[PDB]
Amino acid sequence: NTASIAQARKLVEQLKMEANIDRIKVSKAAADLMAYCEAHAKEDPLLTPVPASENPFR
Amino acid sequence: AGCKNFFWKTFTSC
Amino acid sequence: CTLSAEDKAAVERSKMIDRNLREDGEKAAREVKLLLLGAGESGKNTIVKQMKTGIVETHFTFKDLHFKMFDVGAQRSERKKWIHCFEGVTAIIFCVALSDYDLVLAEDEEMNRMHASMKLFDSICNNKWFTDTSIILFLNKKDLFEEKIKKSPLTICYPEYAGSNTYEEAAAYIQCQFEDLNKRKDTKEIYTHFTCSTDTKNVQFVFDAVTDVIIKNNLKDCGLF
Amino acid sequence: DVQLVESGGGLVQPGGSRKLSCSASGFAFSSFGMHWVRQAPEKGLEWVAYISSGSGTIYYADTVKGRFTISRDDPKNTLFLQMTSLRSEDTAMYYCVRSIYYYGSSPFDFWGQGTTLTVSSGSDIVMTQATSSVPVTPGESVSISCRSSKSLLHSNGNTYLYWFLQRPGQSPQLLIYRMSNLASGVPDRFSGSGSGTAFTLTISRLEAEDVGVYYCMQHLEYPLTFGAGTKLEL
Amino acid sequence: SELDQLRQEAEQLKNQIRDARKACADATLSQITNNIDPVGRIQMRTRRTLRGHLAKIYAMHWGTDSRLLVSASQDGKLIIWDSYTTNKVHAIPLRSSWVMTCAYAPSGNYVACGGLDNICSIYNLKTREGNVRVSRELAGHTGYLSCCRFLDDNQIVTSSGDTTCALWDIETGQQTTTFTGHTGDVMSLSLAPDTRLFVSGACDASAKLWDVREGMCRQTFTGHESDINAICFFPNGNAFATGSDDATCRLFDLRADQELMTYSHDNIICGITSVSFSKSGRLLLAGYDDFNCNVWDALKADRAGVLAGHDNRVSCLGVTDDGMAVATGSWDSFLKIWN
Amino acid sequence: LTSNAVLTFIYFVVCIIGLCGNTLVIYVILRYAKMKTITNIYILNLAIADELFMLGLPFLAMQVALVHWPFGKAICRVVMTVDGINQFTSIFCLTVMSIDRYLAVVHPIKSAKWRRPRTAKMITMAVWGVSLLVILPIMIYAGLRSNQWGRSSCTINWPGESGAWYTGFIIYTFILGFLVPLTIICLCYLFIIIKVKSSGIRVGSSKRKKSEKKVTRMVSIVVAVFIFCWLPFYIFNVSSVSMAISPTPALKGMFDFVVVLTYANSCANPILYAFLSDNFKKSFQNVL
Repeated sequence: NTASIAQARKLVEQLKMEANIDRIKVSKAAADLMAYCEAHAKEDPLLTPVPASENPFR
Repeated sequence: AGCKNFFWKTFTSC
Repeated sequence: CTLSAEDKAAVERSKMIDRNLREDGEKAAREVKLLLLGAGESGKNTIVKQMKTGIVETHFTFKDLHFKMFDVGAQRSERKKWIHCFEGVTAIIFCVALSDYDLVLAEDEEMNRMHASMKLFDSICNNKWFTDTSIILFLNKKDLFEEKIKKSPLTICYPEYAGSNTYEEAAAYIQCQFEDLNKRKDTKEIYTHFTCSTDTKNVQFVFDAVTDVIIKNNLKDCGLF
Repeated sequence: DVQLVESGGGLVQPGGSRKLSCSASGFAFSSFGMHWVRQAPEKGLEWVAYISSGSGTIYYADTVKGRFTISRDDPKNTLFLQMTSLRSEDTAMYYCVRSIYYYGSSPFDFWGQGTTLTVSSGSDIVMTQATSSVPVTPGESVSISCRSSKSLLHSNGNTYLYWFLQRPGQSPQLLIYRMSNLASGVPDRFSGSGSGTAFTLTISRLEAEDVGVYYCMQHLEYPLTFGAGTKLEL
Repeated sequence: SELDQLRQEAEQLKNQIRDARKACADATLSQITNNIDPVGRIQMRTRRTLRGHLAKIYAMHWGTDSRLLVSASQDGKLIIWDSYTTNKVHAIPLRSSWVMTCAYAPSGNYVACGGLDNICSIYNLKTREGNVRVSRELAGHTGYLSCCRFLDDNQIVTSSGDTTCALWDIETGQQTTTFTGHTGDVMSLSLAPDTRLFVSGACDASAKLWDVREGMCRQTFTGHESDINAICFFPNGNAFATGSDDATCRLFDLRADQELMTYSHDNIICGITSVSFSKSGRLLLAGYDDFNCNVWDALKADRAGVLAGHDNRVSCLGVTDDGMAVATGSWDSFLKIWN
Repeated sequence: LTSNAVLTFIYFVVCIIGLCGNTLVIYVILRYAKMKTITNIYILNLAIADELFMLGLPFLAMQVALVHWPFGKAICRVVMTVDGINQFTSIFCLTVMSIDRYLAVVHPIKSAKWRRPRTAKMITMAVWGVSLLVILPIMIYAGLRSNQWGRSSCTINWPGESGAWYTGFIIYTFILGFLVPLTIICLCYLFIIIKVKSSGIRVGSSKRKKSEKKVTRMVSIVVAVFIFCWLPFYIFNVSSVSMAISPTPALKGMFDFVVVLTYANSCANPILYAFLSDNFKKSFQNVL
């Protein structure tokens, strides 16, 4: 069937478009994740529990 | 007040 | 008591909602839920017409009993992703056509229709969500089977068959081979019917099977059985 | 659309008995609470009675207990006010008010057209609107102040104060329902603010359609009280 | 035969992509995070136990105000809860009782549900007649609808078991964009904070990154060995976590186009139904089939706590937008709020 | 005497085993997985009755040990009253369970409307109330009774010299606590058996032998246990009312064992209603 050729062309086009993507090193991504987690550590009520006065759930 | 000997779940006497 | 007027009114509204939820719960708990299956299109439409997109539901009442039936046909997706939604059904209705032991699915030129039905039955009856769910087995088109058995033997579908090429023995052999696939004999029962009867007898069989299943469930819950 | 047509009024001799009917058409009558508010010709809003959804909770004002009975007919979508031992102080125009109650609800959001009744021959929260008439030119901001004799800031954080507008020869409508929240269908020009026992309603960019009498109401605890009313002129 | 030529070209491009991914990994996340303080032990206590459902609860969604809930059960009813007071705001009856997803509009005006009925139903919460109606019934899917999320009051995105994700326009009731490329049933959706991208999770053990206004797949993420059941972005929009049936959670990076960390334990042999990050992105909450939830360390890959208390399978999770509470729904017809 | 040593031990071990069985049963039902079915409510009420009855048991073990009763009069009235209130509610709860099983089996359609948790709670409150009401003569006329040697007996001090009071009370309790409940139980279980057989034949199901055999064994065990535990007490009491018996140590041990039988049936009750039920065993295995 001729539909297989169209499907293969679609797949190779998608793979070609996904192959040319700018990539940053994993160390930079890890540093960014650590920076975000450290910059908002005090604003997380689960990791840092809030006192019983400010807890909406008693 | 009857002089009973064997009644409900107890041995009375006389 | 530490509540505003609007808070008390909201509590009253929530209580009314709770009462309506309960009333719906006891109204829906006395409904028989049946799950109708079948390979391809064997007798599903015929039986639905007899007792008349995605999921299709049909409602009917028989002797002060509301029957809730579900057709999962045309749900061409992965079965193990939504089969647990029907974990609490009362019984499963299975339809098998007797006039397909000489047929081919036309998608696989070698596979038999009867063997495909047997494989699907094995998959459903031994599913882990249906450990204690009874199966009502419907065997359709017995007249077609009777008028086709004299020209084609059953040995083509079951090469190990060594009986007389007559209607009754072959039907009994097919029923026994379907009932022997049950690997949970200690916890479920299979009810079998030959349903090529134009009269209103199949719904009577369904009623009897559901009554028996309800009795067994009540006995197990109480502890007698 | 939503409608509440009242009937049953007229001229009645003292000591008699009448029944007022409030027919509901256009909404779910079972899920809505109902009030009765009367307005004597002295331009004052006075609460009368209240019946909740399911007829579970019934409230009356202190001046109508033992004389007025309130009931509803859910299948017929009708509200009744059975009146007994009528006096000359019951001469008023009675309104049928729709109310719902949940989180984020807007009670007192609809008022009926009302019926006219004529008779021939405390721990309550008190609010006062010190201004009775404020002459004003269109295009300028207007401030209306209503103060309370008890703090409305409940411990849950909500402030239960409401605002109403009554155009000449019409039915009252809702503007602000908890001190800050605009009603549905009103312009953004109306803004409310306040805290404790001081409340202000600001009318920025005033137009000729906003002329009327403004009322402040509490819903902290029954009976629900109103204010004397500030009238904007010109 | 051009079939062999194009297959070889696709395989070669896959090798090039794999080589680019491998040459981009110089240090692991476990090799960078090992020199920070541990998270400690997280003791979360149940504060609320929402009651009223009489069947298995399949999905829930928090409100934007972090106060209201919506829950869907096989009873065929949607209940809106006031979590602070355990009150019931609405009880919405459904035409089809086989609901398997729900969503709450960011503006608090609409509630969506869908399931085996092939139809996504939009419900109007705030009406002048006092009840809850159906605004639009969005038809067009050919398989069970597994997830639905709101972009705004007018746009919704849905995933279905027909290997297709769709973007709808509620006002006209039509499908604006069709997302194709999944070879299996799409199970989970999660929307980006900027509401420009979203990821899908299917039964082919893959996750794809989509563009909402372009209808184009950007990147494909693999590494799982079983069916992906849950997915959720990291709060900043540059990473996400995936749950699967192989008793393992992952962590992927959108910028490095690679897998960051693997969450797995020897005593865990049950599948994962729901995942959710905390507000800070440090805790990864995961709901398992062993009737309890495990709180993970998103940077150290160490278990921090266990949230037990459910008598059956945990189906749906949820963290409030302010990070105060976590809500767990189970097959035992109960919701629990934890702090 | 050796009888006190060999019989107080029997009373105490019966009390201990009844208490342990009932407290384990109530622990398994209480807020573990149960409180979802009507049968669980009934089993819980029966467990309350059996437990209270077993706490009431050991008081008269000292009376049979040493002849007199050193606990005073108020404790005498309390232990009699608790006893009546426990015994009769146990019998009546057995009857109510039999009726519920009948309604659930022979009439699965019509009786399913009336089988609701609210109805179950109302029936349990009503049965506790009727047990409290039926025990009024003991509540009123019980007490102590002294003799020449300076001993007592925690018995019923009936008014008047006429022995018709003993006859009336024994016939009343015999009828209302043996004949009606046993007849109701037997009729319900026989009808259940007939319904099971008829429904099995009607469809043509297999495994008919197993289900009928198991149901018949259940019925036989329950009724036989009830009869064997409850009947000798009534023969001996009726004989004592009718004839005139002379006290002998053999008759002493006979009376003590005949009395202990009643408590034995109360203890055997959890084993037959929860520890052998196929639905309770899954929760028991979850526990252990």
